Amino acid sequence: MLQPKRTKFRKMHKGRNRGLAQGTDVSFGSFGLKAVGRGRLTARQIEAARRAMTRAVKRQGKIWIRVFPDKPITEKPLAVRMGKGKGNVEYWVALIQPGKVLYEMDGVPEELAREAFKLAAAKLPIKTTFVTKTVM
Amino acid sequence: FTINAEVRKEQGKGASRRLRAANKFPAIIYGGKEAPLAIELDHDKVMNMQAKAEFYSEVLTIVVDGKEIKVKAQDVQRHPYKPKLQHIDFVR
Amino acid sequence: DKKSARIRRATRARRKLQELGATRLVVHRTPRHIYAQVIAPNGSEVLVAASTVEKAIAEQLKYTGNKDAAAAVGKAVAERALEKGIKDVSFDRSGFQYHGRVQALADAAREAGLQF
Amino acid sequence: KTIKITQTRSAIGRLPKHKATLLGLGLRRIGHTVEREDTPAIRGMINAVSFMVKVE
Amino acid sequence: TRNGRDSEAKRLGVKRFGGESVLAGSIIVRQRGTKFHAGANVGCGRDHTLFAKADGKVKFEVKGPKNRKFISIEA
RNA sequence: GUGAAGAGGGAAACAACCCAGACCGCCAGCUAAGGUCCCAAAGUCAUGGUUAAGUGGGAAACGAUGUGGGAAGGCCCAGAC
RNA sequence: UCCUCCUAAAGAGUAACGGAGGAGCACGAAGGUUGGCUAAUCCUGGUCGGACAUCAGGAGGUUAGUGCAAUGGCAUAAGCC
RNA sequence: GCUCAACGGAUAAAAGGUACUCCGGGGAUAACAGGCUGAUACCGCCCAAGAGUUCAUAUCGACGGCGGUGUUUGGCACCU
RNA sequence: UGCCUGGCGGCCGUAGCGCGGUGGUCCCACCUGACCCCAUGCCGAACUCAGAAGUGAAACGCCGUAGCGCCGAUGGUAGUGUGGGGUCUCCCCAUGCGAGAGUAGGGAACUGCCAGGCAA
Ligand SMILES: [Mg+2]
Ligand SMILES: [Mg+2]
Ligand SMILES: [Mg+2]
Ligand SMILES: [Mg+2]
Ligand SMILES: [Mg+2]
Ligand SMILES: [Mg+2]
Ligand SMILES: [Mg+2]
Ligand SMILES: [Mg+2]
Ligand SMILES: [Mg+2]
Ligand SMILES: [Mg+2]
Ligand SMILES: [Mg+2]
Ligand SMILES: [Mg+2]
Ligand SMILES: [Mg+2]
Ligand SMILES: [Mg+2]
Ligand SMILES: [Mg+2]
Ligand SMILES: [Mg+2]
Ligand SMILES: [Mg+2]
Ligand SMILES: [Mg+2]
Ligand SMILES: [Mg+2]
Ligand SMILES: [Mg+2]
Ligand SMILES: [Mg+2]
Ligand SMILES: [Mg+2]
Ligand SMILES: [Mg+2]
Ligand SMILES: [Mg+2]
Ligand SMILES: [Mg+2]
Ligand SMILES: [Mg+2]
Ligand SMILES: [Mg+2]
Ligand SMILES: [Mg+2]
Ligand SMILES: [Mg+2]
Ligand SMILES: [Mg+2]
Ligand SMILES: [Mg+2]
Ligand SMILES: [Mg+2]
Ligand SMILES: [Mg+2]
Ligand SMILES: [Mg+2]
Ligand SMILES: [Mg+2]
Ligand SMILES: [Mg+2]
Ligand SMILES: [Mg+2]
Ligand SMILES: [Mg+2]
Ligand SMILES: [Mg+2]
Ligand SMILES: [Mg+2]
Ligand SMILES: [Mg+2]
Ligand SMILES: [Mg+2]
Ligand SMILES: [Mg+2]
Ligand SMILES: [Mg+2]
Ligand SMILES: [Mg+2]
Ligand SMILES: [Mg+2]
Ligand SMILES: [Mg+2]
Ligand SMILES: [Mg+2]
Ligand SMILES: [Mg+2]
Ligand SMILES: [Mg+2]
Ligand SMILES: [Mg+2]
Ligand SMILES: [Mg+2]
Ligand SMILES: [Mg+2]
Ligand SMILES: [Mg+2]
Ligand SMILES: [Mg+2]
Ligand SMILES: [Mg+2]
Ligand SMILES: [Mg+2]
Ligand SMILES: [Mg+2]
Ligand SMILES: [Mg+2]
Ligand SMILES: [Mg+2]
Ligand SMILES: [Mg+2]
Ligand SMILES: [Mg+2]
Ligand SMILES: [Mg+2]
Ligand SMILES: [Mg+2]
Ligand SMILES: [Mg+2]
Ligand SMILES: [Mg+2]
Ligand SMILES: [Mg+2]
Ligand SMILES: [Mg+2]
Ligand SMILES: [Mg+2]
Ligand SMILES: [Mg+2]
Ligand SMILES: [Mg+2]
Ligand SMILES: [Mg+2]
Ligand SMILES: [Mg+2]
Ligand SMILES: [Mg+2]
Ligand SMILES: [Mg+2]
Ligand SMILES: [Mg+2]
Ligand SMILES: [Mg+2]
Ligand SMILES: [Mg+2]
Ligand SMILES: [Mg+2]
Ligand SMILES: [Mg+2]
Ligand SMILES: [Mg+2]
Ligand SMILES: [Mg+2]
Ligand SMILES: [Mg+2]
Repeated sequence: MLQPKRTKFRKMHKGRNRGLAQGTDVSFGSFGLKAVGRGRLTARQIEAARRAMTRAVKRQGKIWIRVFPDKPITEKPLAVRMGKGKGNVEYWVALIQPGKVLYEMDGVPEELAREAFKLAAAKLPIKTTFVTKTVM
Repeated sequence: FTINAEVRKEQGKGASRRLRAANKFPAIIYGGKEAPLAIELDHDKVMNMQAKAEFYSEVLTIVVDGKEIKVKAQDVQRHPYKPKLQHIDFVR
Repeated sequence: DKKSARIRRATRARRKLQELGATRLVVHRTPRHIYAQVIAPNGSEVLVAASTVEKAIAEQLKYTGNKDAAAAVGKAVAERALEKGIKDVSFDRSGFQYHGRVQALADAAREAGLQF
Repeated sequence: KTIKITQTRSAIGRLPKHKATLLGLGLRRIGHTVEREDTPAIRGMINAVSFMVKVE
Repeated sequence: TRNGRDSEAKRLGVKRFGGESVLAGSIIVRQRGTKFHAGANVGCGRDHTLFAKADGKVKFEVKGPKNRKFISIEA
């Protein structure tokens, strides 16, 4: 499960996931899964979607993960009142704006890429789409 | 590879949106010792034109006010998630 | 490099002295020759300047790089300074340790009449 | 050189600046056809509260 | 909780801005380190407080090698 | 900003939402928000379209020769589907 | 109780049993002023001596240092003699 | 000359019990119930790595996702 | 008047780096010694003094180069003041403002006050 190997601070502010994405161009691989919808992906969802792709495309091909969590989400325990401290860190999320390339794929047919990316797309909460590396 | 395009008169955020929501999109031509030229053109042509790999390499002749200006597509702005162009920079 | 080390050695005196708004007497020493110049409080224009490089002073003395030669400049600056109407000045030693030639220039500048 | 301004909306659920600007134009109530000398200032004041005034 | 402490705020900043006429002694900038520097007719106290040495208008300048912000006064 | 400390019209009813600030009277007219087939004041008003679910008149991932617009891309008189 | 940063929405100010750290001193030189100086960390060579003690040159240039937490600041050096 | 550090310092000098209790008040503040919410709970559904002699979807369903309900555990303290 | 040097500024990277050349007539640099003035917490290395055999090596100045750093439009994009609107965690519209990054390109500075030397 993906997680930052040591951080500056343990507990981060909530913030607001706003604006458009930056990692929009398909940089490394041939194909890729772009996020249409806005949201935030947990460390478990990314790993769950990666396994769905990696198992669909077999040993062959090459996969990237453009997203990484680096935002610790706090969760307050059950049967606990308000206040008396910020809650403990449970899981890590990557905030996803619209137009964010999540995964990229290379060394496979354009058919099998889409069929593999659907299985991953089904794991994720965000609404996604297939994209190809357009040259400039 | 013969794009046809009108000259822009209103330019900014407000005009560009009204334009972009009318099956067109703004672009610009520039290069050499001459001044730059702001250029309004149709979306559905240039969307179909970019599918070919020659578009981002070969020379294009843009028709403006009768005059055909020879240019190459230097830079381009994709719409974040929807498959559509926002803007193109034509180097001379 | 020595030059750049000597420039930063002086800078404090210069930056302190330009703040006060005083007429500074800059002195540049060299193995051969010694220079001197009274500069206006704005810091750009020169009012009086003299050196051993000048033939007016060089023709008299034997060598142009010692105490007795520096003295002769020290007189020549201060003698002119009084003709222009300068009197109250400051002494910018300019990163050169106040001991030999510059001291002989300064003492000769005091003994001539220039007030500092 | 004058211009006839007319207040066409209420000054209730508005900003203190917008309540002030109307006091600077001289508009007291809705439907008050006040006339002011045209300068770059008064046009600034009209442009500030354009939503609730009308020019003649 | 472990934490929950904070110091009282120090009221530091540019008190008199550029163009404001100030009296001989008036504080121009309260700050910690020399973020601005003391130019013409402006002092710099032990607290690095930039104060007016003479009567006149405050003038902010951008000068020197480091490109540093200086504060000057002009009569 | 509004209520508190502000009534009046609208949002069915609804301190704070939208409109607007009640000095008093009149069986006068023009407008705001919001409306105009009947309860209930005022368009079964005019032009060109869309919806066939009573959608309008609660809701997601995801599902499907539902149905309209477009802009393209695969084949013909050697007669493809 | 006092100090530092964020929260604090580009002047100041601004809460919560919000998020992280410190202080209850130290110093007759660690003050004054004058006159000087330049760092980290590597590279290569060199007795014991090795990754690292001390030396030489070269590389980098403030990653250093600042009596003490953090902030802002300092080569004119507030740094070290 | 004061960890008067409860640090604008009530005295120089001060800890507990009450189910034997009592008065003044509060729904400004809890316990029952109602309300608002739905993390949790229960009930669905979406994708399909595997099991099932072979064969994902008879019966199942990992790794993940999205809803409903107000039956649980809670949060808030709006009524009393 | 131009060509070159030296000191003192303004301007602070279009002004700074690396690489390629070049100058010693005077100037500047190293250089030549150390009763002395002074000096090293050892050392004339530094600072200092007394000099004129040498050289332009190093350092410094000047000219040429885009390898970098640096500057940088136009257009678009994000953001946002005000009045609205929505399918309201997020957007959108009218109107005003309008980045950053990136792109074309620009680009090895630019000036003042005295002094000295050479062609006048
Ligand atoms: Mg925040
Ligand atoms: Mg972001
Ligand atoms: Mg309990
Ligand atoms: Mg504009
Ligand atoms: Mg706008
Ligand atoms: Mg020397
Ligand atoms: Mg009021
Ligand atoms: Mg606790
Ligand atoms: Mg408190
Ligand atoms: Mg505070
Ligand atoms: Mg603070
Ligand atoms: Mg603060
Ligand atoms: Mg003082
Ligand atoms: Mg409002
Ligand atoms: Mg009311
Ligand atoms: Mg009402
Ligand atoms: Mg009503
Ligand atoms: Mg309604
Ligand atoms: Mg309504
Ligand atoms: Mg209602
Ligand atoms: Mg209704
Ligand atoms: Mg009613
Ligand atoms: Mg209501
Ligand atoms: Mg009234
Ligand atoms: Mg009417
Ligand atoms: Mg209406
Ligand atoms: Mg009614
Ligand atoms: Mg009726
Ligand atoms: Mg509707
Ligand atoms: Mg579907
Ligand atoms: Mg269909
Ligand atoms: Mg207090
Ligand atoms: Mg702040
Ligand atoms: Mg603010
Ligand atoms: Mg502030
Ligand atoms: Mg408060
Ligand atoms: Mg607090
Ligand atoms: Mg503490
Ligand atoms: Mg100290
Ligand atoms: Mg010193
Ligand atoms: Mg440091
Ligand atoms: Mg520190
Ligand atoms: Mg000091
Ligand atoms: Mg000191
Ligand atoms: Mg006592
Ligand atoms: Mg106490
Ligand atoms: Mg107390
Ligand atoms: Mg007590
Ligand atoms: Mg107290
Ligand atoms: Mg007390
Ligand atoms: Mg007491
Ligand atoms: Mg009892
Ligand atoms: Mg009793
Ligand atoms: Mg009793
Ligand atoms: Mg009782
Ligand atoms: Mg209550
Ligand atoms: Mg209370
Ligand atoms: Mg209970
Ligand atoms: Mg209860
Ligand atoms: Mg509910
Ligand atoms: Mg099943
Ligand atoms: Mg089971
Ligand atoms: Mg299970
Ligand atoms: Mg409350
Ligand atoms: Mg009741
Ligand atoms: Mg270098
Ligand atoms: Mg020597
Ligand atoms: Mg050379
Ligand atoms: Mg140079
Ligand atoms: Mg030349
Ligand atoms: Mg040149
Ligand atoms: Mg720039
Ligand atoms: Mg720019
Ligand atoms: Mg622009
Ligand atoms: Mg608004
Ligand atoms: Mg709004
Ligand atoms: Mg409307
Ligand atoms: Mg609808
Ligand atoms: Mg809203
Ligand atoms: Mg970008
Ligand atoms: Mg050039
Ligand atoms: Mg350059
Ligand atoms: Mg150069």
